[PDB]
Parts: sequence; C-alpha cells; structure tokens
Amino acid sequence: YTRVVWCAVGPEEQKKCQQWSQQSGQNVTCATASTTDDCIVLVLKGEADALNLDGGYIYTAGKCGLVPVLAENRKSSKHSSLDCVLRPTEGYLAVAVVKKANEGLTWNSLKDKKSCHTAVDRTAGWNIPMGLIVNQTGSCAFDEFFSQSCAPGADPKSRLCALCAGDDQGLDKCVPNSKEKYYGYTGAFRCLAEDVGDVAFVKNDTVWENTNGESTADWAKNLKREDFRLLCLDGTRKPVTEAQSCHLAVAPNHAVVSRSDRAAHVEQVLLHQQALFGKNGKNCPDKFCLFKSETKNLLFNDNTECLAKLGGRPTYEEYLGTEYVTAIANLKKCSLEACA
Ligand SMILES: *[C@@H]1O[C@H](CO)[C@@H](O[C@@H]2O[C@H](CO)[C@@H](O[C@@H]3O[C@H](CO)[C@@H](O[C@H]4O[C@H](CO)[C@@H](O)[C@H](O)[C@@H]4O)[C@H](O)[C@@H]3O)[C@H](O)[C@H]2NC(C)=O)[C@H](O)[C@H]1NC(C)=O
Ligand SMILES: *[C@@H]1O[C@H](CO)[C@@H](O[C@@H]2O[C@H](CO)[C@@H](O[C@@H]3O[C@H](CO)[C@@H](O)[C@H](O)[C@@H]3O)[C@H](O)[C@H]2NC(C)=O)[C@H](O)[C@H]1NC(C)=O
Ligand SMILES: OC[C@H]1O[C@H](O[C@@]2(CO)O[C@H](CO)[C@@H](O)[C@@H]2O[C@H]2O[C@H](CO)[C@@H](O)[C@H](O)[C@H]2O)[C@H](O)[C@@H](O)[C@H]1O
Ligand SMILES: *[C@@H]1O[C@H](CO)[C@@H](O)[C@H](O)[C@H]1NC(C)=O
Ligand SMILES: [Fe+3]
Ligand SMILES: [Zn+2]
Ligand SMILES: [Zn+2]
Repeated sequence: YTRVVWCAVGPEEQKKCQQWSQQSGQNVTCATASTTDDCIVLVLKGEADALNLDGGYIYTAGKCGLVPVLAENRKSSKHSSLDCVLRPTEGYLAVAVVKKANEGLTWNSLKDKKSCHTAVDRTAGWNIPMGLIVNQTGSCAFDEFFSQSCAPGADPKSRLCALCAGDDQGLDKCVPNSKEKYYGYTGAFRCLAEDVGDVAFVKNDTVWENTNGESTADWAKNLKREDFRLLCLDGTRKPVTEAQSCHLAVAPNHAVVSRSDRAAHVEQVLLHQQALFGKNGKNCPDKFCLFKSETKNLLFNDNTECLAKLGGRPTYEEYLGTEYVTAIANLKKCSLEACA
C-alpha cells in the first residue's frame, strides 16, 4: 500500500534495484523492462509506480499523462544556506566534446564525421544536437548527417548504430540500456575516449567525472582533461573549463515521474528513502547508497546530492520550460506510446 514499485531499465539497474529493495525491507520493490519506453508503459498500466527520467523522456511521459514528482539536484554554488531538498534546480550543460588531437574539427565541420550519442530521444545526447543540426541544415535527414554513429535506440542495421558495440558477448547491439557498451553519458564519452567516434554529445559533468583520476575504470584511468576540447556554436574550440561560455544548451535536470494519481504517495516514500540511503543518509555508506553505482549512473546519476521538491507544482511543460518543449516539438515533426 505504501509500497512503491520502481521500474529498472535493463539487468544492471535491476540488480541495483534489488539491493535497494532488500535494504528497504520491501518498502520499494522492482519491475524491469528492456527500455525506458517500456518502463513508461508499465507505469501507465499501473504495474510500476515510478522511475527517474532524462528530460527527453519526460516529454514522452508527459504527453501520456505522467507528471514530474522530484528532481535530481547536484552540487551548487548559490542558494548556499538552503537545504538540498528545497533548493531550486539549476540544470546541466549539454556540450559537444572532441579530442584536442583532432585539430581543425569544429561545429562547422561535423558533417560526415563519426558521432557518439547517449541515446535517441535524450536531451544532451540527441534532442539538442540533432535539433540544432536540423535547423542549420534545413533538412530532416539527420540520419544522413554523420557518416557513422552510435545512437542507442536507432535501427541496428542503420548507420546510426554502426559504431555501437553491444554487450560483452557482442549481443544487444544498440539497445538503449546499459548492456550496450556505449550507452548513456559514460558510454558515449567512452565512445569518444576510445576514438570510436569523433564527437560525443554529453553533459559538462561527464567530462570531469571521467578524467584526471576521478574514474578508476580501465578505459578512463589515463584520460586527461587537457586532451579534450568543447565545440562552441560560434565555430571555436575551448577547454573543458569553459563550459559556461561554450555549451549547446542548458538542460532541465532528470526527474522522477509517476502517474498523476500516485504522485503524492511516490513523493512521500522517496523523501523517506533518501533520508536513509541518500548522500548524508542514516545507512549510507554503511549498508546502501542510492546515489552510487561506480560511475555507471544506475537509476540515478552518481553526482546526485538529493532529490528535490519542485514547487509551483509543475506540469511537465512547465518543468521542461517553453524553450525546450518547442525544440522537441520541431524535431519530432521530422519523424499507446504516441499518447499525443
Ligand atoms: C562541470 O562539471 C563539473 C563536475 O560536476 C563541475 O565541477 C565541480 O564543481 C563543484 C562546485 O560547483 C565542485 O564541488 C565540490 O564538492 C566536493 C566535496 O563534495 C569538493 O571538491 C573535492 O572533491 C572532488 C570530487 O568531487 C575532487 O576533485 C577533490 O577531492 C575536491 O577537493 C569541494 O568542496 C567542492 O564543493 C566539484 O569539486 C567539481 N567537480 C569535480 C569532480 O571537479 C563544474 O563546475 C561544471 N562546470 C560548469 C560551468 O557548470
Ligand atoms: C529550430 O528552429 C525552430 C523554428 O525555427 C525553433 O522553434 C522556435 O523557438 C523559438 C524559441 O523558443 C520560439 O520563439 C518564441 O515564440 C513564442 C511565440 O511565438 C514566444 O512565446 C517566445 O517569446 C519566443 O519568442 C518559436 O516560437 C519557435 N518557432 C516555431 C515555429 O515553433 C527551435 O527552437 C529551433 N531548435 C533549437 C534546438 O534551437
Ligand atoms: O539555473 C538557474 C535557474 O534555474 C531554473 O531554470 C530551469 C532549468 O533548470 O529550472 C526549471 C526546471 O527544469 C525550468 O523551468 C527552468 O528553465 C529555464 O531556465 C533554464 C536555465 O536553468 C533555461 O535553460 C531554460 O531555457 C528556461 O526555460 C529556474 O529558472 C530558476 O530557479 C533559476 O534559478
Ligand atoms: C518502511 O516503511 C515504513 C512506513 O514509513 C516505515 O515505518 C519504515 O521506516 C520503512 N523501512 C525502511 C527500511 O525503509
Ligand atoms: Fe540527460
Ligand atoms: Zn547558455
Ligand atoms: Zn503551473
């Protein structure tokens, strides 16, 4: 009754959810689906209660009647005396990242290069960069812009999946879940790091969290911030320290959604769950930490400080903001799960 069913995407999220379930004494239990779109359908059916979503999926879920409940909040600078749970969200910066050694590559010479995207339909990985490219090109043929890409969730036989690697056995190539080696923020950054692609569309944080020893992962151990550059819309290249002046957009933070009729109950349970397993929580790091997965961003982003109350009681349109909603609307003209 005051039990919340979380929806995990893929087997690694399922494993994390199971540990949370055990530690929560079954106040939270787990349903699993192979894609984020399927988890949305489970929530619509009432077979799951909630999951945390990137803004592009929130647009999808919102059209079907789902609502944002709490948002990820990461480290701040202003609103300093304010408690994390009450602090306004700031958004994250969507960036385009390349290797310094790939000289003369700029926003203006991206045509026919190789690209690394977090997944189709996601904010930094797809909606913002492809939205910009469509506008600048005056063409809906965004699938013919890059020579080859990894964009998890596209047709595995298309050039949009040519660079995706699948799992350890080479299966599930291009699936939009963490079994795909190049899925998500860390996966697309890895796709650039290994020189599989020429450019990764990720967020500012990703670059910092995976360089200069911040990650102990084999592929990331030796990466240095200085070996990367950001691509600016004016055609210049800048150091990764200049993201505030060289990003493609500011994105709304990922947020937990649920059916409108279940929102209040989901909010109550999660606030108590974070008091236990959140950043300063009673049982973290001793038993279980909700916001940790070893740089893998499972269920929540690893840089999450807390889940924050929204205020204004957002509709999903208000939460995403009018600038962003119109951008997606326009990109989607180029090409129940279409609930509107
Ligand atoms: C781009 O993304 C970067 C990664 O998120 C941002 O850099 C971070 O900036 C925040 C402040 O806004 C720093 O917060 C710190 O929190 C730490 C304690 O919890 C302390 O830093 C210590 O830990 C880091 C790892 O988190 C280590 O590098 C080191 O031990 C350090 O002493 C500080 O007390 C500080 O508040 C954070 O350190 C930065 N992250 C990293 C990993 O460098 C950056 O601002 C973003 N840029 C823009 C323009 O938004
Ligand atoms: C790609 O281009 C499209 C269309 O050229 C962009 O859509 C446009 O976005 C702007 C900014 O949000 C909208 O301007 C707004 O107009 C409304 C009223 O018309 C007003 O409320 C705001 O003050 C603002 O001026 C504009 O309406 C919208 N155009 C259309 C036809 O929908 C889109 O933003 C571009 N994509 C990207 C990723 O930038
Ligand atoms: O960043 C300071 C700024 O944060 C808020 O901005 C957004 C996006 O984070 O918060 C809500 C929730 O997602 C959105 O409605 C706001 O979007 C607007 O502002 C962002 C800049 O952050 C911008 O990219 C969008 O184009 C806007 O639509 C709030 O506006 C406010 O608290 C400020 O403190
Ligand atoms: C389970 O939820 C009930 C209802 O609030 C609460 O009494 C208890 O603290 C919760 N236990 C855990 C481990 O989350
Ligand atoms: Fe995102
Ligand atoms: Zn800006
Ligand atoms: Zn409102």
